Amino acid sequence: YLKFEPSKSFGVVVSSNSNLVWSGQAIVAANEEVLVWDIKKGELLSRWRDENCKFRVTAIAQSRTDPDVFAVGYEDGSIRLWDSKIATSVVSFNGHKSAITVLAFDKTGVRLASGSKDTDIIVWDLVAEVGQYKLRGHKDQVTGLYFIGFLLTTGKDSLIKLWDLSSRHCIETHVAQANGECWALGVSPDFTGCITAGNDGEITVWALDALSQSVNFLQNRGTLHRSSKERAAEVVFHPLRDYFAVHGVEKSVEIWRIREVSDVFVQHVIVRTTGKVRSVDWALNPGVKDLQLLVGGTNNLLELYNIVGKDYNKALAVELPGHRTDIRSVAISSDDKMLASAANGSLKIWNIKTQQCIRTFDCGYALCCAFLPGDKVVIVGTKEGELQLYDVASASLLETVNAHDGHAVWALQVHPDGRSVVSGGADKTAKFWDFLVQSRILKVSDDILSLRFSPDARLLAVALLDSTVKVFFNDTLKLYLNLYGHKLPVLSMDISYDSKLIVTSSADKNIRIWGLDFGDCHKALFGHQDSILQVAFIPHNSDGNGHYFFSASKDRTIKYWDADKFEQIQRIDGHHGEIWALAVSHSGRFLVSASHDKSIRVWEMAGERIAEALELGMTDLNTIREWEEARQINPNIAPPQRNPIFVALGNIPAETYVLNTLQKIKPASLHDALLVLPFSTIPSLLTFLNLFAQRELNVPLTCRILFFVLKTHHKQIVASRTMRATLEKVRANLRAALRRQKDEMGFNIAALKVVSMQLRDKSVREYVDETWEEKVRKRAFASLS
Amino acid sequence: IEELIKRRILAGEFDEVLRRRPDMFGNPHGVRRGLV
Amino acid sequence: TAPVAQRVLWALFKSHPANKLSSLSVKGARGHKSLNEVLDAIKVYTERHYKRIEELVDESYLVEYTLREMDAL
RNA sequence: CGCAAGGCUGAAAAAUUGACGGAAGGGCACCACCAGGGGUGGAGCCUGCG
RNA sequence: CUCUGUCGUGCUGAGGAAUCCCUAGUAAGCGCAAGUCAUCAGCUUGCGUUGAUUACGUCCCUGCCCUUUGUACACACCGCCCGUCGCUACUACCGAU
Repeated sequence: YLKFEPSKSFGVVVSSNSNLVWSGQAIVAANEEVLVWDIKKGELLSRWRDENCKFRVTAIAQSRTDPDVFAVGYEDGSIRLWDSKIATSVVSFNGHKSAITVLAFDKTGVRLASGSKDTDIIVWDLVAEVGQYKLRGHKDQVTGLYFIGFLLTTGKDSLIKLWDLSSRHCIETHVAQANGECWALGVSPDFTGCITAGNDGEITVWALDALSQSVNFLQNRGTLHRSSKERAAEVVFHPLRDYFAVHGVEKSVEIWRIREVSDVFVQHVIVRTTGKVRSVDWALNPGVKDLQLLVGGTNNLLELYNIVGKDYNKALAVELPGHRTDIRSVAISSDDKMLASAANGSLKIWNIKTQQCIRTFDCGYALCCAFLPGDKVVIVGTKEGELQLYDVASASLLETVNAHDGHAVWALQVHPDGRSVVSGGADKTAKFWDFLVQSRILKVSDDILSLRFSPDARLLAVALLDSTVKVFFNDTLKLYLNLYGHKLPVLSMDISYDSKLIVTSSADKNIRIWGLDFGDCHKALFGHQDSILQVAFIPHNSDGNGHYFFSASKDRTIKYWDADKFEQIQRIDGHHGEIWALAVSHSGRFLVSASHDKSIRVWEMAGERIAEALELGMTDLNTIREWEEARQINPNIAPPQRNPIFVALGNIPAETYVLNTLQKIKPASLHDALLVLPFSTIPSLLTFLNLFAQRELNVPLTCRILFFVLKTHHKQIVASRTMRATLEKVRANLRAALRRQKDEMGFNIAALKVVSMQLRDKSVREYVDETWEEKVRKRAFASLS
Repeated sequence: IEELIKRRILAGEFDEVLRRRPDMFGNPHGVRRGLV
Repeated sequence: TAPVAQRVLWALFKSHPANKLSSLSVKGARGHKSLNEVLDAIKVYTERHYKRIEELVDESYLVEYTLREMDAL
């Protein structure tokens, strides 16, 4: 019951996620690991890879005033801080809900602003490891952040927001694009200007200067427009010279110069690249007179261009350690030392033990690859209908044969003896090539999606588009049987080492196990959330497990199954794209899995409540009156130092706090709580009622609990002494408040009577005739009995 | 018996007598006795 | 919010004379939001609030009674 | 008497109305608190249940 | 059961931890009668007699039910309860075919 573990992972330079950094090293993002290359020699320096995390990394930032510390933002919402000296994560920050997308650092590097796709921007302290605060604007996702202190951000709702940081609320907003979306932000390093790139190819230009009045900081000084009308991915400024680079996700990067805003900014140069660039970045090398623009493409490459300031040359490139588009097939050697990977545009064969590429060929498209025994030559069936043949040791192309006319070779299987190969195509036929010379063909009803042989070369099995499988005999091609019951067409199949089992992977999201004597389905087992691409048995039963098989599907999963006990024994995660191909070793000890990820991998009490609030307010009143006496003596520094509950509730007055704790309780509970209150607690309540009536708020509640206090303690008040003083104060204050409120409402009702009579006088009638029958609210009021 | 209970609960049909209005005769529409 | 509505209504009546508020003519005066029904609603709710505060004052003379008893002692 | 009575087959959804909670406030209870009382449980007999 | 006499503690010992039940003609004692198409003589069900202590409050503990929508209108009072997701509509993004 031996499981599988990730041991190796390779075949990848920069992913389609954003944010390349330069340091003469290029620090880019592979899927979950952030890896740093030399650009001069193609050997990577290091990889930063964490065992606790699996989510993909999508934002990189270099700290200023201290390189060899970096901030990476992942897909789950976490941030890690790495070192380039030692490849560990010193601190981790789990603050956001989803998908960190833009990082930013302070000038001093003690403060870190991270804006997500869940639209929160959270700023982080780097000496206390506490989430400082959470700035909250922005209808949808934030696409630009910068530290000006002050913060300047821009979001996908086309708003630039200028936030303060001493008082954590926004000072300014402006709307960059009227009906579009502001997509990128670029700040001048001296904070004089900011240009924001919008959806139409329009670049808006803003000038920056360096509360009760009209505050005006950002000014739309003009609009610019670039050449290509795409959603612009980034705007990067030169840290030293007067240039910037604007690019969308396309094959052009437009470098403009800093000398109307159209007179201020002119395009210096337009750089064409071989692939769609995802993120450009700036590089300045010590001792050169140039501009080292480092582009990182979506098509799996880094390019360093030299731009002459006062044309482009493809100066440096990193393409050897990765396939450039997308791996469609893998086929690993009989000696299991090297493997071949077949991608659209290329063949690249690799060593397992060193995980470094050895040979490279160019083909048009590469559906299916498999080498011939002796591992000297390889076979590739392409989309255009042909079968190409290459060889490893001399690294060349031997032969090419138009197998089918324009119909893609969907299946290639080498004979287990090793003298023939079979190509099943997108035409109806499936052809046999003996070595290569065409020996026998097989015409069948529909397009053959996948065919495989038997390990003892006895029976063949094609798998059509008609959602069916035809198992034939190998010697003469007579129909042995056919397997049915698939709702959607069969994508793959693999049959057992003794030919007593077939697994059959379909597009209806399940795999089937057939017995291959009588072809009875053993058990249809629904095991993947999407259409299962491929299946493979481990070939050797030397280890006692030959009836186990792997299945790889579009839901980013491999699954290790047991066909004897019909049970999933392991679930293999770790791929971030739809896994297209996989293969197992001939020893079966490891397997390779090649994805849409472009990364091929190798696997081995109410009254007591108001009473304590009364006491809190009483201590607050004593501290405030002592602070009044101190500030009356001298204007020296005197802190009141009130309760942390008050400075956490927000420096409210004790009157407001005790009013809220009297307001929260329902009226019957208020009656019971004031009844349960003792006469030691009564005088504090009477002082706070004096405070309410003085600073009038909830006068009916104040009078209600005051008359309840007097009526439930009338004898004790008229026997005590200090109640005379505080009750005289509350009498004067309450009588003034009641007389003020009553006189205001009396003036209101008298004015409403006057204006109502005047409006009646306006309304009465104009004409006079014989019929004064022209000169009332009515309600309905149903009642059941 | 347990499977009978599960079938009735799932495709829920219960034989409890239901609370009827006491004035279904004179007030069959069930109007509300307030503002109209 | 009755006290804050009564206070800014007091400021409104003390600022503008009665003839302006009677000859107030605004294009959005139709049905339930015309000037008659608006001033009627304001007047009747102010009558209720005034009745409440009058009951409160009459009940609030208890404090003068208690202070008179303590003056007697 | 006629139809029912021909096996892509081989046992283990709905939703603008839905899924699950939390906090506050009520009502009730010898399956709760409070005050007491009484069984059973110790010896022997035996119905019954396992 | 009440009253009156004769003798006087003498293998001639009122049930542990737990667990359950009980608030007025109730707990508990006592006998008499019947044997009703199921059950019940190793008992069942009636019937009379004698008849207390202690609660009769509170949601503090353990829970159970329910409000936060409706179901009526005056007085009067209250004053937008909170979270994690789904579903629907629209908007733009990502990358293979």
